[PDB]
Amino acid sequence: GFELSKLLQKEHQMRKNVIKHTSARHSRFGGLLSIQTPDKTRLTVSGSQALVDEKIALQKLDDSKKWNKRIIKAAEGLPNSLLNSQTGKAIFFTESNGKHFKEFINNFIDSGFNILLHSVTNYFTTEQDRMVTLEQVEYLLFFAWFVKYQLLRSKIDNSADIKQVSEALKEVTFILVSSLLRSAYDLKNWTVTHAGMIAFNELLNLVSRTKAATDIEFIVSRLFSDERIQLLSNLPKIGSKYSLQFMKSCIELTHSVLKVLEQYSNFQKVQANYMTEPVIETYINFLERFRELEDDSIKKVFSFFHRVFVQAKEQALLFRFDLIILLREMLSPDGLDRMSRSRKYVSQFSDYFLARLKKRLKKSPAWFVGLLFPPLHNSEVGFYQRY
Amino acid sequence: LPSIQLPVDYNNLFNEITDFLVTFKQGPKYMAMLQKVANRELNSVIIDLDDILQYQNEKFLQGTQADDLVSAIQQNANHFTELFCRAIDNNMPLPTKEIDYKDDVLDVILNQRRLRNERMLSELFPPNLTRRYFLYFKPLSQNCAAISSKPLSVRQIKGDFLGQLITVRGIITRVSDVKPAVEVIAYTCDQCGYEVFQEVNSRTFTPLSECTSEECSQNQTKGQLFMSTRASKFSAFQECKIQELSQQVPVGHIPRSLNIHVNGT
Amino acid sequence: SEPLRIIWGTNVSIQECTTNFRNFLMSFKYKFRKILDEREEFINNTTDEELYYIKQLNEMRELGTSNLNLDARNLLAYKQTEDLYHQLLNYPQEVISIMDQTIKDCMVSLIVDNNLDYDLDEIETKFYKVRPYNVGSCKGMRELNPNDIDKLINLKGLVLRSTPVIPDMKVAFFKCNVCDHTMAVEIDRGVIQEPARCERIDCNEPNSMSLIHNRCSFADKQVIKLQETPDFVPDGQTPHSISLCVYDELVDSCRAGDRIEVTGTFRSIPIRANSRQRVLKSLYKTYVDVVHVKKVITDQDLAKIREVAAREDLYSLLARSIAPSIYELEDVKKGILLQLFGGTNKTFTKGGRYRGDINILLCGDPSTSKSQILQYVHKITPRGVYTSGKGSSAVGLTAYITLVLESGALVLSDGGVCCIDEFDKMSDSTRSVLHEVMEQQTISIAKAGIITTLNARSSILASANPIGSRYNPNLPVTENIDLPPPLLSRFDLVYLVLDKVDEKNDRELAKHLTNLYLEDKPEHISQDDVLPVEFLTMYISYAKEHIHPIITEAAKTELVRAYVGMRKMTATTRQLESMIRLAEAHAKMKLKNVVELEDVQEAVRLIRSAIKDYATDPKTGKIDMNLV
Amino acid sequence: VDDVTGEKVREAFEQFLEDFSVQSTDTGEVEKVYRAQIEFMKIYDLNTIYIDYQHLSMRENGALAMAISEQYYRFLPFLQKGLRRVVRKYAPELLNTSPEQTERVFQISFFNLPTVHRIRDIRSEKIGSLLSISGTVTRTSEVRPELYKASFTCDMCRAIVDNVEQSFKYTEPTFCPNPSCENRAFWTLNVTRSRFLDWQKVRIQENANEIPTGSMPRTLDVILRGDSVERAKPGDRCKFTGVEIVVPDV
DNA sequence: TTAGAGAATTGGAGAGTGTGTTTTTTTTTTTTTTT
DNA sequence: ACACACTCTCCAATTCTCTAA
Ligand SMILES: Nc1ncnc2c1ncn2[C@@H]1O[C@H](COP(=O)(O)OP(=O)(O)NP(=O)(O)O)[C@@H](O)[C@H]1O
Ligand SMILES: [Mg+2]
Ligand SMILES: [Zn+2]
Ligand SMILES: [Zn+2]
Ligand SMILES: [Zn+2]
Repeated sequence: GFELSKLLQKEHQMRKNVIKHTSARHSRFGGLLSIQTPDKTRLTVSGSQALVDEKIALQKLDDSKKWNKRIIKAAEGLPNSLLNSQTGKAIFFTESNGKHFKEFINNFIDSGFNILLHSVTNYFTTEQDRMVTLEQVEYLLFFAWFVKYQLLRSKIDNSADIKQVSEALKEVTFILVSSLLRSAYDLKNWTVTHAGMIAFNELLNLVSRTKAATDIEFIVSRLFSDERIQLLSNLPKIGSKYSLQFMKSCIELTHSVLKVLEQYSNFQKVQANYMTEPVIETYINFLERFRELEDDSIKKVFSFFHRVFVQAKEQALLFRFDLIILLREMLSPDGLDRMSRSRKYVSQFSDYFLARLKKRLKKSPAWFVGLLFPPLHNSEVGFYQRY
Repeated sequence: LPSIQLPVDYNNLFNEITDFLVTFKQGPKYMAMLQKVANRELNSVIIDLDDILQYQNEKFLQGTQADDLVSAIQQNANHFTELFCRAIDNNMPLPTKEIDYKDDVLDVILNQRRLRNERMLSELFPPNLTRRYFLYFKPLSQNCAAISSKPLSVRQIKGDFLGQLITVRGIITRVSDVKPAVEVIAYTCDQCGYEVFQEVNSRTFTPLSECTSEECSQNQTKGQLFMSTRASKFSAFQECKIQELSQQVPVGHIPRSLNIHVNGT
Repeated sequence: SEPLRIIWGTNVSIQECTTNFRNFLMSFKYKFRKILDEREEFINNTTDEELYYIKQLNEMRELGTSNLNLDARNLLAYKQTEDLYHQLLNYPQEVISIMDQTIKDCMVSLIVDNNLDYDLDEIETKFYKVRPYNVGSCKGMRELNPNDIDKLINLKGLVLRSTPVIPDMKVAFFKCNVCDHTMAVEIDRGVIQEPARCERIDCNEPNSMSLIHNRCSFADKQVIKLQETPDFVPDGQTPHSISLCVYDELVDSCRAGDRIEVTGTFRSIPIRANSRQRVLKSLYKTYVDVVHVKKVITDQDLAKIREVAAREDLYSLLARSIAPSIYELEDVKKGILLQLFGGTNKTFTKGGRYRGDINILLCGDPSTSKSQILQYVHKITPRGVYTSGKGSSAVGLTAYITLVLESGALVLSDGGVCCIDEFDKMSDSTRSVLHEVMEQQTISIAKAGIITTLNARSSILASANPIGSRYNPNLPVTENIDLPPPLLSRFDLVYLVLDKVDEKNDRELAKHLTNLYLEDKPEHISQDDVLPVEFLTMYISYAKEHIHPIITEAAKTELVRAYVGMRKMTATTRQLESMIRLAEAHAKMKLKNVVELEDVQEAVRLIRSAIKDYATDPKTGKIDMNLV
Repeated sequence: VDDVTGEKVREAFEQFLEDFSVQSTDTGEVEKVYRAQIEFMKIYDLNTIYIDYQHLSMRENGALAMAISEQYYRFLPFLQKGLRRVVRKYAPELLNTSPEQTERVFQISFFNLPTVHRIRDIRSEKIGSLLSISGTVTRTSEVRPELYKASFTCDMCRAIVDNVEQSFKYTEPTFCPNPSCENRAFWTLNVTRSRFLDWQKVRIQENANEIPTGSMPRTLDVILRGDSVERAKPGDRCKFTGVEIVVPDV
């Protein structure tokens, strides 16, 4: 009941948002408005609120226009799971059922997990060539769930321990998850690529747990041979085309990957490998659907933008116009809540962004035309363009 | 499909009209009225046919032939309201006194539209939209006299008289209260910011719903049209009914009646 | 420099209007209006310097109310808004919206600047509206012309009827059939802007949204029928009527028979030829879109009322002031005054309710000025009707089946005074209707498809002439009056007025009437000291509202003694109740809370005086004319 | 897309039905009256449940009562879903109405609301809310069957459509479900498989003693459904409760 | 890594076809013939 | 015959893919 009342407060806030765009007097009372541009050309818009609010008038003017550009669209042949559904939607339990299910999987983890994974993983190394898509996706989404659950339970309480899931780290299983991701990526089978992405994310998270406590550094050094850096750097670039879940998986994997190599102390070589146009394209394409996303993913995105803009000082990437629209949409009274933690990050970013943009634009007025288009790759002018 | 000859050419009568408006006197009579119209002091012009008969007689006595305009406008009265209006618009003098022109919405709208055309270049609208006056004919004096001077009872108005100018005697039975009637309707296009007009004559009409303007079309701007009262033109309307005197009804018959329409002042 | 907002087709800039009205709203003080008024001498320096509208806005905040009155003449007093007055009349729709958004912003600015405790969210949620009035000269209903369209108008008239409240949609609600995405959409210009495709990114499908009726948002609309007042009708014609559209706050304000003055935009619209197609007719409908309605307190008023009530000559002062130009007839005036005040309304938990209203009958010779007095009573009362005997049917006097029921004269006159003239001309069939309404103050109906009872708290003032058309002294009084006993018993006071010849009376009457013709528009009046009509109305209204007398033991003894004296000898049970009611009415007129011996004796005296009892032969019932 | 408020209201109303836990009329012992009422319904095969608004007002600081009061039309299906689970838990014999037996259409009812309005007080701002009204009955209609859920079969091919929803007008499918056939015409309503409800119209007018000065009484039309049809009688005085709605021009 | 040549998928312009439209009280004011 | 509802058809706009510099 308490959380229901709080949710009703949120409903009242949405109702308030609708009221702030609602006229007082009725729908046939309305007059007419004319707006004159520079060069003395005039437009026409109706409605009473347009008389007072120029922002609403400008938005309403463009909203009447008919056309929208038609749009491009990755997975089939498998029942519903995390791979192709929005998992921000729980399934609901009785109190007895909740405790009974918790008891079952807790006893399973404390009793059966390591022995089961050892047997099934030393099966599949001898049988990888003969596999079918079901068994790959099954293995990769059993791994992930149980490793993640044990990490959260030991985050909560000291009675649990991480040794219960420790069979995942030993070398054979690491090779097998790597091989599945490899073979799936090469043949362009994107569903198994997604599932392998999720599993490899959980392996890296578990490694970052155990290093915060011998062989694990050896496993890290073998996990980050140059070939794997090429693959893991390649991955976010292709994500621009695909469904929303794919891009989110890419983002979270990228965050974990870069953080582990931060705590390795090579680093400057690796980070420069990541920073270029198509990754930024994926990041902006993902970020503009913020109304569907969690509070945490936006923190991850703006962590990456802080890394690009402030630390690496590769400022030229973000001077592109569709980002400037997004900050208006997300920062306005329209979008992100006035008191959510996101607004702190967003405003603190936008201030510095516009400061540096002011400096750049006054130093070289050519960037006014630059802001519309991608950067220019010519040798003789491009170097001064980027800096 | 077929065609015929007729004894009347309207060019000659138009020339006679424009001479009559600028020459006749009892300065000339009607130029004073048109000056008052230009000054926004006067709303209606009443044409006397006695003046036209006098003008014809005087022109004849000066030794020149002239068309009998009086019978011409009695025979086919409807067409000549347009000819006189065009002549008045052509010959209208400029104002004598300041007017405070900015009170007129139509002036602002047409000035801005002309400026839009001027910038673009770096009939426009129907002439009825800017006629600030009304016009009526007054029949011949019987003591100078023609059918228009001789009253008819409501029974004597046969089907021969359709189109002519006549006089009727009788008692009024009922009168309606005033309500507006459209003459020219105005619209606004939302996307391209351009205005269009429509003229109404029949008892009913279909409003416009697509901006067919060539500039709007060539930009492929399939905008929406909306009606506006603030730049439309109305005119007052009233309907009545007249009925023959009871002491003129023949024996055994029921009295008859006619419908009358009234516009303007 | 920058793009500007312009009212369509005007070259009027909204910025100037907004700033000017803000300055006027936040700096006007009432002294300026008195500068425009006739004298600076009127000015109260202490009060008139105050910021009037800031005071009003503080009151609006702290009383939790949403609407602000504004008489337009204040716009002319303040120099910066002299031109805004004309722009208001010429462009109401835009200007009123500008004023609304100005008022709401000012209300927010007060709390944030003065840093008060009030919830900002609450004020942001509310709507605030201005309601201009006293715009200018009233306009005849028939004289509105097509050049007045979309300009502000002022009308006077009388209310005929009101339709029930109509729901009017304001916001639409859509829901996706396949994916259950929902959207709320704004209604403007009467057209629902339905989406082409479902706007969810992964469910971009055509024809996929659908409307849900009962989750929309609506608003109240009502239509009122206003009739032309008789003052303006052309010669030899019948009055016309016009229709008013009214919304939200003002919906249920007005009833049938009300007399009002309104202010609103005069609109016109097309109408379709048929419901199938977009074909419109050339003639346009017209109506009025009201924004304000007016009906046609202070400690100083209470001081004046209490001071006047202390005068010794109060009873004669009030009586002679209801009809100043009428000569003498003092007792008739006193009785009519006591009718105006009325008794006290009594209701029990069981045993019923007892009327406070008084019924009066005036009967006598012709030329005695009865109808002139009825004119005064018709115009003084807040609510009431005047009618004639030959003009009234049984249905028209009470209620009318039309399947809907409709009100008659006695129902429209509820809580007022109903004047009936030429009472002796209407038939026994029509007069039989008045028994139930006079006795019970209710109207029972039982006809095909309708059966109900209605309340009628109506006072009757009647006028008649005797049988034979001049009073015959050779017949008894009851035979001269000739009304049947069941109806004559229901009147509280019955007056005989007689055209007796007397040179002393005749010289005074002739001098009185001839003096009115010594001036073109006379200033002359019958008496030196009379109260103005407005203040007299204030006195009567306040005394009706606030004062409620009760009987005293001494009054009980006098009432029993007086009733037994008149009864023992014909007096009936109704004489007692009418005496009590008259004594109550007398008590209110002095602003007393108790009915006393003096009031009872005055009521007895007036009853004896009205019907000329002292001159009546006690046995034969004839009146000795010599004693008059 | 899913409404979180509906689910939370559903599974809070669930808890209210479970554990309102008022003490006995005579002793300090928890009685759990609504579970007992469900048992009573099981004993007598009833189909309606009565709830006291005062009991709901004191529950969980009154937020649930506010949500039910101000947005009844939104939340009524979720309350039905909440009650169905509890009746399944404690009395599964009531879920069904030999061959297979169709489901029981439960009805929730409320009483003892804070205040009673007049017919003259109905205003469009209150559309969709929970209210109570009183007046005198003047007319009643005969009981008629209303179509509640429909089922159709194609003429050109052997295919069936089921569980079509009606609202205010008689409504029919949009496509032939079998892709081997494209015919949209010639549907027929299967009276056996479809489900109906009882429906009655009654008409009321204001109480005579309440009419204001110089006015005349207004009227209203009221809909009765289920086990409450033919309860009203012409000429009687009655008190109603429900939600006011808005009906289109069909 | 750019770009240009060829193939496949989709949108809606717009042309065509068929269709629908005019058109026994019950209550209440008034004149008239009948007992 | 005059506005509408609905169906059918063709053509070119668009994105995707492969090849070579
Ligand atoms: N005492 C009087 N004071 C003033 N005017 C009087 C007085 N007595 C008579 N008149 C005049 O005489 C006329 C009386 O008109 P009226 O009001 O019809 O009297 P009435 O009582 O209605 N007679 P009637 O209508 O025949 O029954 C008016 O013109 C009065 O002004
Ligand atoms: Mg009189
Ligand atoms: Zn256009
Ligand atoms: Zn959808
Ligand atoms: Zn089929």
